[PDB]
Amino acid sequence: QFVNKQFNYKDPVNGVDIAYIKIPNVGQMQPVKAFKIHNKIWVIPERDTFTNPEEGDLNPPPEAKQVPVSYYDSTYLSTDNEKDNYLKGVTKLFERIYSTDLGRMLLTSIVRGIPFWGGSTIDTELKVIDTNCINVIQPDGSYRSEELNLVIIGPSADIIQFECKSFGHEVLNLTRNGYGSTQYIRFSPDFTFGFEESLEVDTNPLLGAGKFATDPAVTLAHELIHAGHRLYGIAINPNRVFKVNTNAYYEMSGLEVSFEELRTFGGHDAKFIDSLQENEFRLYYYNKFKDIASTLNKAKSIVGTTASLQYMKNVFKEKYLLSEDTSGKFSVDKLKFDKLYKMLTEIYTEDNFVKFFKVLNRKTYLNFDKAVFKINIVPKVNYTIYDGFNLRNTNLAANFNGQNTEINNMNFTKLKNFTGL
Ligand SMILES: [Hg+2]
Repeated sequence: QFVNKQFNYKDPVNGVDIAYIKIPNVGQMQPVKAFKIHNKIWVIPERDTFTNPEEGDLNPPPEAKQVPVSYYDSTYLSTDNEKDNYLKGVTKLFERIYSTDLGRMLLTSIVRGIPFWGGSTIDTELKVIDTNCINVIQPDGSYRSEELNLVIIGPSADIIQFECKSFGHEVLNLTRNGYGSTQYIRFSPDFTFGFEESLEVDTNPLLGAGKFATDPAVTLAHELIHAGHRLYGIAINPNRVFKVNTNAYYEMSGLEVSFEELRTFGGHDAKFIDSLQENEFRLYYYNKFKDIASTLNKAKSIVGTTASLQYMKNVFKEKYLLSEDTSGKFSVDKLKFDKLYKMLTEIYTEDNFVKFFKVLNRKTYLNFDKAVFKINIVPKVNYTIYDGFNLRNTNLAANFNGQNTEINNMNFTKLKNFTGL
C-alpha cells in the first residue's frame, strides 16, 4: 500500500503530514492545506492559482481567444466536500498505479528521483536548490523548509489542461540537465475524456461522440511518467516536435506533437522519432550524468545541517546509478546509464500501463479528443483499485463495459462535445 493514511480533508493539521504550506513561487500566497501521502509526495486539493503568475484566477481568457478542447468551471474544487473527494480520488489512483508491477517500479523511481543539490556556486560545496522545497507551517506557527519531489494539485482555469509545472532556475534548465526539479502535476480525478474504439474514428476530427471513457489511472500515470523524466532531468525540449505527416487532418492544420509526448505514450508513437535523434538525446543526457558525477566529486563539504555529505552523495549515486571506487570517486557506466535511461523512457509509457491495467485506451497520442465526462471514482460501487470501472463479477467486467459510457451510463455525465469544433 502506497498511501498509509486515509486522509480526510477536515483532519486537523499536525505540521507533519497534514499542514498549511506555502509554495516557493515568486509571488505572495495564503498558506494552503496540503497532505503528504508518501515520502516526498504531497497533494494540494486546490485549484492551481499559484505556480503560474499569468494564471492567478479561474476565468477563461476574454481576448478573442479560446482553445477548442477546454472546459471551464470556476466553482469546481472550491468546497470542503469536493476537496475531500479530490483527496480520496487521487489517493485511490495512486494505489491503483501501485497495484501493478509497472506502477510500483515507476513510483519507486519517482521517490528515488530527488532533485539534484546543484544550488551551490562554489564547487567544493554541495547545496540544495530552494525551489525544490516547500515551506511547512509547524505547530508553533513557524515555517520549516521541506524537500519534495512531487506535488499533485488541482487544475487551473482550464479544468482539463493536465500538465506538469516546475520552478525554473536562473541559469539551469533543471528538467533537461539531469538535475531534475520538484514537479507540480495539475490533475483532477473528477473528470475524464471520451475516446472512440475504432482507430479511423478516433483519429478523425469529425466523427464519434466518445463512447468509451479513459481510465483516470492511465491519465495520472501518463502525467507521472512525464514527471519522472523531468525529475531525472532528461525531459526532451518541447521545441523538438514531430511534424505529423501520418494523419491528413493533423497535416491540414500543421499540428506538431512534441517528441517528449510521443516518447511518453510509447508504442508505435515513440517510433516516429528516428534513430539519429534518439541516439543524440541519449548521448546528450549521458553527458549530463557525467557532469553530475563531476560535480559530486568536487564537493568536499555540504551546506546546511539537514544531512551529511556522505548521505547526499549516496542518495545521488542511487538515483543516477553511479559507480563508486574505494576512494568515493563517482563515474557513469554507459551500460548502467542505458539501463536507467531506457527504464525511464521506454519501460514507463502510457501504452505499457494499458497492458498492466487491462483497460481500453486510445491507441495513439495522435487522435482527437471527443468529449469530457464528469465522474466519481471514490465510491467502491463505481471504481475500485484493482479494476477501475470494469468491476469484476458484474456485467461491467467483460469487454471493458465499465468504460463504455453508454452501457455504464450512470457513472458518466457528458459535459461537452469536442467533435465538430
Ligand atoms: Hg506532466
